Amino acid sequence: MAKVQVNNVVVLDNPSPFYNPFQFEITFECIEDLSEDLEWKIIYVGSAESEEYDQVLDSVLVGPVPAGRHMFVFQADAPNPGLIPDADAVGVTVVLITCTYRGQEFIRVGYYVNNEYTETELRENPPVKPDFSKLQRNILASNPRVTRFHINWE
Amino acid sequence: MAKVQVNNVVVLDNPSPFYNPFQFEITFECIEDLSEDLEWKIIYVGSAESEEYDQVLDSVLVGPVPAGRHMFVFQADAPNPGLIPDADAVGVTVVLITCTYRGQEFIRVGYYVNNEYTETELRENPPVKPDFSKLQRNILASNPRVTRFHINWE
Amino acid sequence: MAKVQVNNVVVLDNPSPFYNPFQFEITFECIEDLSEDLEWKIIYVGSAESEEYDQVLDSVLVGPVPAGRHMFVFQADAPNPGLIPDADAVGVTVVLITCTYRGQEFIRVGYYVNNEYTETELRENPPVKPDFSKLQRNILASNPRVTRFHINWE
Amino acid sequence: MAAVLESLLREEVSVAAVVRWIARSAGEAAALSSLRALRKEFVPFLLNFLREQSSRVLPQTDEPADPARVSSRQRLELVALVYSSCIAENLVPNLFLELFFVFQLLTARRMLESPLFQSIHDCVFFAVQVLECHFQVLSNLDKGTLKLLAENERLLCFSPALQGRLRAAYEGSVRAFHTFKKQRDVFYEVLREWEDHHEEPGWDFEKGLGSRIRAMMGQLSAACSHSHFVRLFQKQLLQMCQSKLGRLWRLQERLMAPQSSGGPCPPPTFPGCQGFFRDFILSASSFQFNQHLMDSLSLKIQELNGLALPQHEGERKQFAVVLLSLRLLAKFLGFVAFLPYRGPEPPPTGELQDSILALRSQVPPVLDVRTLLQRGLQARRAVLTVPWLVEFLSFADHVVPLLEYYRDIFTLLLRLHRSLVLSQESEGKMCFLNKLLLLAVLGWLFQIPTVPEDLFFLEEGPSPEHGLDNAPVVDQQLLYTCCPYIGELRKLLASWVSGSSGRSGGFMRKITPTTT
Amino acid sequence: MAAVLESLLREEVSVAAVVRWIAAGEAAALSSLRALRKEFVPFLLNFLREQSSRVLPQGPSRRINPTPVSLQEEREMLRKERSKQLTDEPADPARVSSRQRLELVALVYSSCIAENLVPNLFLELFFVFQLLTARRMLESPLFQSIHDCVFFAVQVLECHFQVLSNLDKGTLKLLAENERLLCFSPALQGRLRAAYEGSVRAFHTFKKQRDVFYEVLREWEDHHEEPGWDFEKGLGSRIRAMMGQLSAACSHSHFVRLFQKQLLQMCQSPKLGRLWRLQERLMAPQSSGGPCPPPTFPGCQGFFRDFILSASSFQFNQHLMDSLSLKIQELNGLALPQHGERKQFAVVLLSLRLLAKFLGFVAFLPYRGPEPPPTGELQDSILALRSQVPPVLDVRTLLQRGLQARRAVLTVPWLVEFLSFADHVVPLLEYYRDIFTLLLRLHRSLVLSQESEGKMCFLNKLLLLAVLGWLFQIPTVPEDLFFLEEPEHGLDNAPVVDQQLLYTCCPYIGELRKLLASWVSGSSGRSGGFMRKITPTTTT
Repeated sequence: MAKVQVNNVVVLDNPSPFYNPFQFEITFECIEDLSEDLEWKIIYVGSAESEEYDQVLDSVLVGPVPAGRHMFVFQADAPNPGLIPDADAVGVTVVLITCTYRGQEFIRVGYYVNNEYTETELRENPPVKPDFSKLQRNILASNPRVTRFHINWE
Repeated sequence: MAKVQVNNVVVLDNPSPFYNPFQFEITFECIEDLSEDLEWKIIYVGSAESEEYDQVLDSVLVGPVPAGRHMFVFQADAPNPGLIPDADAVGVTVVLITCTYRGQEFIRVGYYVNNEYTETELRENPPVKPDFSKLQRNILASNPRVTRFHINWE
Repeated sequence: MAKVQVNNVVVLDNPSPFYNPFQFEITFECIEDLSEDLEWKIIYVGSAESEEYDQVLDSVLVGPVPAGRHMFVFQADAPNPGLIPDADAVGVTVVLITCTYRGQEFIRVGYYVNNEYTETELRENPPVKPDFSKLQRNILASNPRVTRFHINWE
Repeated sequence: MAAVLESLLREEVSVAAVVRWIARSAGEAAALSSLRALRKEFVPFLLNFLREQSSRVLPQTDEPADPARVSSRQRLELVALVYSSCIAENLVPNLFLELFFVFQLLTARRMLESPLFQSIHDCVFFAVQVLECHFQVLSNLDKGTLKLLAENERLLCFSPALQGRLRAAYEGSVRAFHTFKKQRDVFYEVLREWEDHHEEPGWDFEKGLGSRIRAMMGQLSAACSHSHFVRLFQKQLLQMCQSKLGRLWRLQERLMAPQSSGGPCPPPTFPGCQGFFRDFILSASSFQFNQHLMDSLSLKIQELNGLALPQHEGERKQFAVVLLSLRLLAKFLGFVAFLPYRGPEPPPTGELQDSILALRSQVPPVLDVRTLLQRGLQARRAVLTVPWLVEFLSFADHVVPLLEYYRDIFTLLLRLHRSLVLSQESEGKMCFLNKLLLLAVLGWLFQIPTVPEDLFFLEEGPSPEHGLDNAPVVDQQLLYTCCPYIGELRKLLASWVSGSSGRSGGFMRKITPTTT
Repeated sequence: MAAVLESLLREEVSVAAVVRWIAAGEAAALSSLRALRKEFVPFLLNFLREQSSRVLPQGPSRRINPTPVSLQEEREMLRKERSKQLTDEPADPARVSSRQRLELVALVYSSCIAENLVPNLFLELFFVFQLLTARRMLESPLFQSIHDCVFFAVQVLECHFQVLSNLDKGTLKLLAENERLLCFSPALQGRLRAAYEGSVRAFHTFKKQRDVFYEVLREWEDHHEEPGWDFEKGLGSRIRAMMGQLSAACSHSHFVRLFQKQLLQMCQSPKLGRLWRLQERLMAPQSSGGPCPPPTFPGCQGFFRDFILSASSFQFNQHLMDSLSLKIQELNGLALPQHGERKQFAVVLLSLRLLAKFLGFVAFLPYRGPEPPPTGELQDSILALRSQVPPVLDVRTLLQRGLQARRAVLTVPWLVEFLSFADHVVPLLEYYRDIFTLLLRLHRSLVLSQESEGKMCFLNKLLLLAVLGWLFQIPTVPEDLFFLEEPEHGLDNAPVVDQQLLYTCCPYIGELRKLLASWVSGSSGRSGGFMRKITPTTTT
């Protein structure tokens, strides 16, 4: 029986242009006090082909947690457009948010990312190479995929 | 009557060290739709001896606002320690949040910020030069100050 | 599970002389309506050496039994002194109460009975011929005895 | 219906000839062989015919019996001889159930070529005639039955020799954690509460103890210390369930009598103190607890069956204790093990049956009974092992007889039954009491509705040391304790004279109850 | 323990001699260390992992969009209040500290790996790939630099072509594209390049019970992916009531039949080309559980585990336990024809593994305790109390019959997985020891370098070795078992095993690709050092 569970996650700043940093709001419930600091990660899958184009955004630690429920807001920087292959630079992809405790991952949440040209002529026929000044990022918050793992806590 | 009403301002990530960015969760009101962008700024007071030490941290622009109870999270960077006077770096100072519409402001909000050393041996006899590497920032969110104006809304 | 449960049995007119008739008030509850009429029986134990000295005082057949709790009063005649041997005439005896459904006993109720002379001299020096005209019978209502069995009610 | 009965009644063949023909495997044999198709059907046809005839007589101004008023003599004598010779060669499964039927015939009161038993005198004469051939079995009953049977006047009227013989026979007479302690304290508290309040009217076990027990089990499962709890449970059950001042106990024994109308062959039921644990186990509903209990009980049963009892020829009392403990443990193990499959529906014949047999036959049984029975029987010691084995099978469901594994055990038991001769002592080299106990316990097994009734009839044919067999270890007290239904013959005898004077009977006097 | 290592280091004996000894003066010299033969392999392994610990890891005009659901006046008050308060280095061969000792150690390691003395092959390969994947910071300690580590890893990895040529496209692509191996062995990288371009009667109430059961499942698969969902809290009431009704109606057989049929039907299997590959990322296993993850129920198999854990009735478990045993017994003896293309083998194997998993999980549930028996004198009592009850399935006889008539590939997988969910005391019993020693004997004989002995396909040997190497690292099984313990042509010959089946049987194999992708994703020293800390906000 897991102790810490997420109760609601709400995405902020959507839709928005490509260069805006990511915003999230996470609340979670706790049964009994935790001994060590928590850890969170955000992973952006640059290319749908394989995992060689993964860009890590940021990783933070959460202070000591007493019993009860808490809320906080997570912020991370924009991804580097230079490392993304030009084939995957338009279409759909996946953004991963994961949590680790005592060096063990125990819950993963992911979203579908919609990257499309705002100008309809570029959406009907896009340019030969990207223009990141005209792209817009959309996150499908209506269908969040989650998966939880059983780990050791004591 | 004021078309835009500030309901509540919530202070996040407190207490925190100096370099932690400002995180204010604010909910505002709109009686009717607004046809132009709302500009928000965060102003840090530098010194009580003179007004030349005040700094501007960040500003944001808010998209079209229909009538409702919309909310967004304001994020601002930490003040630069290079311009704050030494006699004012150690002590307690004020931060200000204002709103502007069409180049004229209608509300001013001010919070009180305490820059207090954490460790007691440094608290008793602080050194001559303020040490931002270990100092702490505390925000007294329980006692805010409010001021309201009449503005040419039409 | 048993469809019929006996709630409480209350002793009437205690003590009383030997010739006084036996009296009982029977409280029982039935969960569902039965298909046959219930029958009751009482047996007096003349002696502990053999079952040949039992008297069948009376037997009654209750009318149709719907669901719910039911109460009724039992009336029966006194035992005949002639059939009782003198050795067990004065001492301790037991009276039994049994109820049968489909001719199957499922609850047996027992009560201790102590017969003793009222007069002091008769108590100290009883005569050779046990005089039943001066004997008082008492019922120890403090210690009822009940025993149940598993039967095929359907 | 068979043609043999009227043929023998009309003086064709000897009774001994038909008894040898039925028991084994010049023109008399050829005449008998012409009716070979009815050989198997003779015994139940005769038993049903005799039962149906008594319906006129049996209770479904008094006239004393008279030996000179019989309707006929020859037919009754032949029928009685046939009946006696059927018991003498063991053609019937349960001798004491047949003794109850003749005793019932002995106390008739009121109301083929020709129907028999047209008068009370004929029935009484029949009952007297058949009883005369079984002096040996009656002579080893209890003292009270000898009292009652030696004073009746019917035997004196019809046979003074029998009365004299019975009268003369009278003179023969005698690591764990901390929470386990809290759980055991709660368990002892619950035991004390039941010991005190279980007798008062209105008590319901489930409503009064259906909450604390489940919580105790849940916390025990969380702590994972079932072994100690099971050991304590078994020790407590074994210690407690087994066991002028001569008047109080005798009188109180009336108030703990078994069901009156259930005799002579009643279904099994836990009496007295043993009934407490049944509801505990039923309301526990725990998977781990049941598994640990089965393991512990199986190990305990197997360990005790191999005791090497010393013998001498002083006295020894350990035999009764070990036998009773084995019986109790086997009964509880059998009750627990076959709990899931106790379904109230027999399996209809057809292709659908084979699927059930295939599905239920690939799992081994919880205790290897067959090898234990085979190994024990080879080295005498049958009296020590048969009773608890009989108790174990008594709780099985309907499928078990249809299975292949247990048919060998049933065939072995049937082969053993036919060897249990009572008269033929010169070759048995066995004591009478052991024979009487084994015959009574085997004869009770075939009466349960679960076992098919026809298994006893439809069988073509069933076919060395100094051990515990020869010693007269069984006592009359032990025989009566392990065979509680034997004493109902005395209860029937007692009712003969009790309901004589106060014969009211009718006028049922209906009474209507009241309700709020 | 280190005497043999010192002797081999200072050129006293030959590697082949000690290899043959473990598996005329040289024999006499080696016989002087007779008592230390059994401890050589674990000591060498531990010494290797210890020396690796020096290098391997320890263990303003912004715009927003809304989301629907003079400064002189303040100076006086502020004054009053204040008064009141008052770069990565390249690798090349030339900076190596030594060559002879490193070459000897690498050769010994490779010889030990090739002859199958180590417990697990893939664990050692993952350790070689870790030693190949580091970048920063006896007579004498080893590994003063990254060069030394890279040279050692490349020397060992040179002699294992055959295993490296049988994985999927991705790992071969990244291994042939590697930027470091070009400095140490161009021939090996050309070889793996050519390989890459070379690879291509019932009651009426049963209807109500079935309808309720179908309604229950329609609640799970459409709401088990929303955050905050709980199984027992949301469904712990209806299931118990339905199961009690079933027990009252004494109709467990039909419900068990339906349950087994549904479990077998659903749990197998219910631009598209890009969507299918993209979806694989979200369903990935634990990112830190490898290379020996504990048994788990991924995918749709987890629903039944929680269902059983929630029901907890006596009657249901017995019926399920019997039915699964019957289905397993029936399916083992199917006579699969051998000769076009055959596919039924995959279905049979995937069914058998799942059935064995579920039976093993149900059967051992009561005994799965937390602790071993601490002593050797009290333990025999529990051993005696436990060993008497016969097992639910005659597994030893089934294995013995299977191996006697070839059929090796069709029996070992599901049998090996069945023992996975055992409790902690099983290995101490008398019965299962024979099964374990038979498995040891089977594992020893399989050698990848010999093919003339018999006729077994290479992929079959690889699958058998990989499966057998995962059982012995389960925490329940004690580690000392490995070291202290010391005809017809048929199914085992035909090439029935494909790459897809091998990768589906052992998902942990693919973690080698993850370690290669981690190297190239880390194209610079991004955001190293101290990291931001945030204090949580609490509400009441």
